[PDB]
Amino acid sequence: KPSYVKFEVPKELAEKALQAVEIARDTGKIRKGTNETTKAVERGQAKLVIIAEDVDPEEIVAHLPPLCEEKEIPYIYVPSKKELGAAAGIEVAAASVAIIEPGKARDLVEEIAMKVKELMK
Amino acid sequence: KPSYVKFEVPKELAEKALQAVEIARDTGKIRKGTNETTKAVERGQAKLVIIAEDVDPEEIVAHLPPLCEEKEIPYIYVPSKKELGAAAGIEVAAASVAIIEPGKARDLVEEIAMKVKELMK
Amino acid sequence: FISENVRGIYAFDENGNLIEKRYFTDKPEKVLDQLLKGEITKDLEELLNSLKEKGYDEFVFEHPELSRRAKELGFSATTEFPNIAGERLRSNPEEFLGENWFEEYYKVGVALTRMRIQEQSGARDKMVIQAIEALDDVDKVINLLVARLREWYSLHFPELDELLPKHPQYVAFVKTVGHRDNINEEVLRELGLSEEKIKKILEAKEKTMGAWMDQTDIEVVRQLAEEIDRLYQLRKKLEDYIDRAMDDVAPNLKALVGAKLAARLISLAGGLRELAMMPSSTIQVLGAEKALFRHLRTGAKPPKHGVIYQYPAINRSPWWQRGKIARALAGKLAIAARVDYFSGEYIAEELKKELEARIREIKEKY
Amino acid sequence: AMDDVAPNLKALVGAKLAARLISLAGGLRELAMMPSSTIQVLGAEKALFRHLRTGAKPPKHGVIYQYPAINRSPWWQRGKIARALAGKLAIAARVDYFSGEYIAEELKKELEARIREIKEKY
Amino acid sequence: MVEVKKHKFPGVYVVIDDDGSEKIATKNLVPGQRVYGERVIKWEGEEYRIWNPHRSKLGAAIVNGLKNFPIKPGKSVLYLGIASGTTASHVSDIVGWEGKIYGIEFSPRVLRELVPIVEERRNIIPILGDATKPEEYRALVTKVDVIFEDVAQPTQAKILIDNAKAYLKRGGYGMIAVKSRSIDVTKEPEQVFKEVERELSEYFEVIERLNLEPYEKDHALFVVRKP
RNA sequence: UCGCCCAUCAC
RNA sequence: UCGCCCAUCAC
Repeated sequence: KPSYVKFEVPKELAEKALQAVEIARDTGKIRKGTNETTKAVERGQAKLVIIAEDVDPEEIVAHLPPLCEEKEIPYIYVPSKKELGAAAGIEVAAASVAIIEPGKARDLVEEIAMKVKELMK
Repeated sequence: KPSYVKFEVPKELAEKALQAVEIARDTGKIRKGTNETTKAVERGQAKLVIIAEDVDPEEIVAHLPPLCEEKEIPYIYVPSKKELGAAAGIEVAAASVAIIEPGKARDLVEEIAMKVKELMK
Repeated sequence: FISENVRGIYAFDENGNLIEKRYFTDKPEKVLDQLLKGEITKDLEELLNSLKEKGYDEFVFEHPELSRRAKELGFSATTEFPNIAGERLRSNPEEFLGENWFEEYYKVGVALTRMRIQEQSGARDKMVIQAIEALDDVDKVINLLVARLREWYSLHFPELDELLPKHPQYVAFVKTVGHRDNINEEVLRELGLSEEKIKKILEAKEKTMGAWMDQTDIEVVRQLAEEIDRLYQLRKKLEDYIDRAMDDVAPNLKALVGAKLAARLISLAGGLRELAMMPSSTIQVLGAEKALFRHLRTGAKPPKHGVIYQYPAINRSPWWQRGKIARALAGKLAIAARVDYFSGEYIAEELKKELEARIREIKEKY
Repeated sequence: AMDDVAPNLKALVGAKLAARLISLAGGLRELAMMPSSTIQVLGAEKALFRHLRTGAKPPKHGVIYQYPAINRSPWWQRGKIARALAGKLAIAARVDYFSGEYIAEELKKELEARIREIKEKY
Repeated sequence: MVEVKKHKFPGVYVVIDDDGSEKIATKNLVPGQRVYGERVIKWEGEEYRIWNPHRSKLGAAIVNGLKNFPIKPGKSVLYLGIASGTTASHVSDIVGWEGKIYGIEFSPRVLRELVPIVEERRNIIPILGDATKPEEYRALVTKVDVIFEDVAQPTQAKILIDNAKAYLKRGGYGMIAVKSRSIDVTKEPEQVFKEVERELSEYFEVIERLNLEPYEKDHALFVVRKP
């Protein structure tokens, strides 16, 4: 079990973060892969970031949790890098995905941010 | 003036050792350059070794004097690597030259060895 | 004048009496290899400076190159191997180390022979993890074969099972005894049992209710005990491997690119946290300096590479390859910097293999 | 700046490869004594054995194959680079052992000129 | 049917058997353990192990007729050219717990295999370093009664002589396996053997010289004494 | 039951 | 094309 999944994720909200990627894909502004995640996670106003649960080495995404604590942004995760690539719409994998504008996903990002902030507390 | 020298000399012995290279080359057996000198030095077979005074960096030949104590063979120096290369017949320079068989020059190499054993003392 | 051996460092005068002696402040093989191959160590350094405080100005050592380093350290140093300090220590070692002296010579000689070869893993902690899983699996199969050894030898001496509870002591007993009439006070006292435990066993051998295994049968149960003592020796080789393997620990960036580029990327990100927080598509252009500056201020040509330019396949290759290698290298570096900051665990031979493979792919492509 | 000290082999071939090559020679003394032709083949294992004992072709490289401009590289240049690497490696060992001064970025610049010339020739 | 007997040399044994010819043997320093897959005999309170002469020249030389053998019970000896130590196992048996054995090797990996075997054979010390350079092990060796050389490198006359400057006592012995073809391949072996005799007789006295024919070819054994 | 060589291809 | 030391498996 990797060191970056610092809270236990329930049978809810994970599929809503997957759905938030699916519907931001043609309607928002979005980046995919961990280095493009990293620059849109530093720069401008990101709204949400998503990670896979099977990233190996774990070290490549282990930077994203402390980087979200310095800058007041929420994070969440989903069960597979190959499914996260397919959610972004690429036939390879993705270790992480970042939302710059939610498009359709704005009410989903508001529900996720409200529920995760009181979970980790 | 380099670090690796062990005794002082005038042009005496040194001009006679350069003269010995100029007749061992085509009456006997010889090698030229420091890695071929070092092969004939490490496996003992060099009966006399000649090194330059102007090697730059100086460190590439700095093993030849102590390694000639370790195997028990005479060694001598000469004032310029380009002129030692030209004495060895080649058109570049040489940091050192090795005599395997003196050819006609036996009394001359035996004088050099006998007079260098006055200085390695 | 000065000489060294297995346990210490000794100074004797030009008539032949001891002035001072030291012992090593690190494990003897680790210090003696340096002094044997010809380089200076702090314990010999503190002795030769004690002789300089005591007013000795000229020095005579054993090794020609330790003598060469001693004159480069600022001393009137020379070499003479037959000198009294070494000649006494090697002629009469029983005067200095006592009538057991060869046992300490032995203990460090075999350790130096274990040390005069290099040790460099790509996965040292993962190898230690498999050695730790092997240590529980070995103890678990020793327990299994000991349960069979107890039950089978109880056919021939059933009184033994309650009487020897300690498992390796039961194994070594069956290994060396085999048949029950080879039991004697001497072999039990060599196996190190107490006079109390030897007041039993022999009492039971004269009255046992066990059956008869032949000489041809009971050697099979002896061979079962001998292969369990092989397994107990492997158990120690696993424990002793880990006791060495925990010295080979290192950072990844030092192996993947080395200090000239690693310390530059750290300094151009301002620190190693900051380098680990950076993307590949900025690590590519760290230390592009005037090229990054004017790509911003005047909207100029995007920098193809920064301080990575002197990498082993960029400043020395065709333009076709120079652009492709720069971002692939910056990808693998963005992984390596995050490993060295967030976990510090070593994987860099695989990060090297992937950058061999991607540059071989750039070769089959271009 | 007058308090600085740095080893040459540690910068020319990288610390882990330098530290390995020093032991296939028996010591840093031997790496500072031996010829480039022998330093080229150190730790080639059973390829050196069959070149001596069975009379096979000489090995083009030993442990210097792990050098970061030989390991990934195409065949046309791997042998040419291995010979010049063994010469420049023998120099760096002689500087670290006899002199204790630092020139390793010059020694790199010269091998980098020879690698550029190998591309310009082949 | 087999019988174990003493040889004409202290600590050395012989077996005769079902063909009845003599084979050379030793009384095992650590009974029960094997080294190379040897032929063995368990005996009345004892165990004996055989040295096959086709496995090391020093066995073949003792079969041929080598008479001035100096390695004996309780002596101190230094040996160069040991590798994994089949030779060293039989001198470990002959010298016993009373003596002292050093073994030096220059080939780095082949010495590794002896490292666990000396945890039983604790009268041997294995040492990694160039046999031509005594100074490279100077802290972990002592003065000895005997030196033996069977690395038999091109340097082997300097290997024997310089180790016999450093470590051999006054009145002490030397042995060398002269590999003629590796000292000089350009001349008849009797010229190589004559220079080895005339260099060694400017430091030692020579006591015996043996060509290994008709068992093997062009290799010789010399044995010597320091005054 | 096991081994070698020419031409061409690749790192 | 050859030498020696040495493990392991076998007759």
